[PDB]
Amino acid sequence: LWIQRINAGARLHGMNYSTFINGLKRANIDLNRKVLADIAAREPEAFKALVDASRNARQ
Amino acid sequence: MKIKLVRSVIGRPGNQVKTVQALGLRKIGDSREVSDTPAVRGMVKTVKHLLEVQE
Amino acid sequence: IQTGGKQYRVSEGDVIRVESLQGEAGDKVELKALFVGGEQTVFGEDAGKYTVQAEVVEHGRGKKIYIRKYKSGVQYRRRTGHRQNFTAIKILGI
Amino acid sequence: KTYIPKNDEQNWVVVDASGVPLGRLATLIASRIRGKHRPDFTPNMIQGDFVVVINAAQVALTGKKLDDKVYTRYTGYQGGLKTETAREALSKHPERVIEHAVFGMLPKGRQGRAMHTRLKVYAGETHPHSAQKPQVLKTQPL
RNA sequence: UGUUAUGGCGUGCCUAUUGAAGCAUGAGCCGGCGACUUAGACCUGACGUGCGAGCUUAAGUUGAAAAACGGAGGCGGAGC
RNA sequence: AACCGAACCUGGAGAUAGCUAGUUCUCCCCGAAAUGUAUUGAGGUACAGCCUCGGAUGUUGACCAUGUCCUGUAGAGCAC
RNA sequence: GCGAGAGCUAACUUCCGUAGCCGAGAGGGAAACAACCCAGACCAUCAGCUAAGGUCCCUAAAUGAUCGCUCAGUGGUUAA
RNA sequence: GAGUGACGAUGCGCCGAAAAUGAUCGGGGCUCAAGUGAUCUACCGAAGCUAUGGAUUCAACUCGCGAAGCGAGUUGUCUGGUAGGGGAGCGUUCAGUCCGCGGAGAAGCCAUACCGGAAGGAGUGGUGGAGCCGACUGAAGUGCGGAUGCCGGCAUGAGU
RNA sequence: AUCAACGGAUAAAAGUUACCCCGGGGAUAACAGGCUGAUCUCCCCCGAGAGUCCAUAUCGGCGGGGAGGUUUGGCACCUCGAUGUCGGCUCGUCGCAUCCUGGGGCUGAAGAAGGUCCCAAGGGUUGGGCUGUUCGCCCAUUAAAGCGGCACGCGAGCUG
Ligand SMILES: [Mg+2]
Ligand SMILES: [Mg+2]
Ligand SMILES: [Mg+2]
Ligand SMILES: [Mg+2]
Ligand SMILES: [Mg+2]
Ligand SMILES: [Mg+2]
Ligand SMILES: [Mg+2]
Repeated sequence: LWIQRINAGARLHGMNYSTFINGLKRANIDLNRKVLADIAAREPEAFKALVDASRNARQ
Repeated sequence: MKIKLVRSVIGRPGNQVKTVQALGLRKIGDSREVSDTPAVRGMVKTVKHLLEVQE
Repeated sequence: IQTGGKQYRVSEGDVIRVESLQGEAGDKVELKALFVGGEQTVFGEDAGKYTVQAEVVEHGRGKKIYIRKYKSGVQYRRRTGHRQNFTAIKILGI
Repeated sequence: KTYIPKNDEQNWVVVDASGVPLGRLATLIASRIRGKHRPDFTPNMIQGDFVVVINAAQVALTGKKLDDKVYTRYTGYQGGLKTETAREALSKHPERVIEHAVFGMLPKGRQGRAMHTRLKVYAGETHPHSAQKPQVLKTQPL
């Protein structure tokens, strides 16, 4: 259910689960994993920050 | 020599399960530092495919 | 979470895994992995710059569940009890 | 602990079938109908958008329209009650060609069946504005 | 706590079998009834106690709101 | 005397039943066998093999290496 | 599966040898599916990594990236 | 006025290709690859490995106690399971002993969200209307879903 | 001591049951299904030769490759606490490897009559004599008097 809500938001900012989680892995600093879906669901502004951070650590 | 059990003993011949026991490995993931002697090197060659061998 | 939380919370009394530090006070500090306590959207290690303080409230046992196991025509039936040990912590933190 | 439900939001969407290969258009519709970006994101209930389809008649099909693509409706007790149309032969009811690709990619339960009620197909262009008195945000495929 | 809607998952039980949701057996349901026991101075082993290079008594006699007596005999003690 | 290749009733009698069925509270530890020889034996049974519990011994067991002996298969060959 | 006999180099056939699993093995995969692939479940969690398998939609996760091939729906029934 | 032809090799495809209820690769659908050879990361994915808590088995290392032996106590380790073997216990009746309870309400019945690792065991209320828990030890006609099981009551077929 | 049934039951021993009985077995046969496909049915490759001449209009030696699952079997998997079994009748429906009609190509097709192959399952496919017959032979017709599946379709539908 959580994975589903994740690439639902990741795609909203032109990403996806496979890709978004890889960036958050590459930015080691991010170890969120659990409750990364609450951020995606309740706080869009805050979720963007994570999408932006993932995009960087990847490219 | 750094050894780690990456594959299960289930479905593998008796001797290969007996070797993995001699190497001191009980679970997948079990890693251990190993001796560089013909007998200890031989055991590791005998279950080569079930193990991730470093150097 | 997986023991030892994180995140911007508004000072709530949440229940987690056992903490050893008996009775009230005890006091616990948590690393923090993301926050919005001041609109600042900071995450990972840069969040480690911050640390949340929480006070131990109550030590407890969870609701009684029953471990029921069954395999057909092999006469196998198993009934055993279970209660999960916990710690309630009041968040205060920076 | 995970996030709960809000429903007082029914989003209408307009999708154009022109030149789009059936299956590929179908995927998009079937996904917006169930929940892609998903409002509350929960599967327990129907969160998807309403999908209006235009130019159903102009949908694209690869190697076989007249060949192989065969609808196979097999009627009441089979006293040879085995009826079958070709895809070119759906110059009769083109609004069904989209429908059967979309329902085909949807869950088959009680809720699933209640989902086709959100798919409104029309064979024309500027005229299908029938079920278009509410909002009608246009979404292109890819 | 009771109930409900939708979603996921999900092949009664027993028996018998290499193999049971099986279209193999049994059973309408509930209540009650219903299947490893007892005997023997029998053999052999575990555990426990009492005495210990020794250990016991049987029938019986006498007492009995109760146990004492009774060494006939039995076993260890040497084997081939 | 409403079922006669030997009537009915009561007894021997709880006949026998290598066969079918059934075999009831709980949790914890270990954990098989469908093989070998024999059997008026072949869906039965004896001994072994394999399980478990107590004891004695307590590294003899296991795998892998080195050394050493043994073998006529795969291949191959046409000397029999 | 491998090595053979019987058989028609049939059988979800039979009979030996050998390794594994099922038997007595839940969990993922193979649509479903004892056996095949992965893997051996002490209990709890609304944490994380992987295996075999997977990543259009039903259905978790790339409608990935590069160079190619095949236009038969071959892929999604075998031969001379 | 420009290349043209014959053997062969090998990749993918074509024909050869007819079966009985309705068809399909699981489906939708796919070549505007979602087919297929080679390569490369990334993610999903189990009761496998990991995190956190907790219980058990055995073992060694501490200490209680006149001694084994058994408690607790860490650390390591173990815990799929049919026949079967071994261990620890729950429950019922009867008995002996102790402690009690009861017409200001016994047993039994009924309801219940409490407790214990299980068998199980309490609290409260309701009903009942005279007997009875708890503990230690002893003894058994001692635990049922099955046996076309036995006895009894009541259902279905059916307002047929 | 041919105790030779050779680990040898008594010193001492044959049959029959459709008059049969009990305990069992789907551990095991008959029916049917299933797997297989030798046999069976059909189709295809090659081309000796038959065809005045010309292998292929028709026919196809020796040989070869498949398909089907309607035969006889093989095997023994669910069913022996029961899956009624041939033929008739009744009622149907399905496959096509088409008996008639419909469309075609080749013909050793002048025409009329045909032979053979391709496409084609919409409808149609007669009444009697003999036999329990399925079949088959016969009478008399016909556009034709197809072949096979459905537990050798159908007995809680009938016959027997
Ligand atoms: Mg039976
Ligand atoms: Mg009797
Ligand atoms: Mg061949
Ligand atoms: Mg009963
Ligand atoms: Mg048969
Ligand atoms: Mg018969
Ligand atoms: Mg019938």
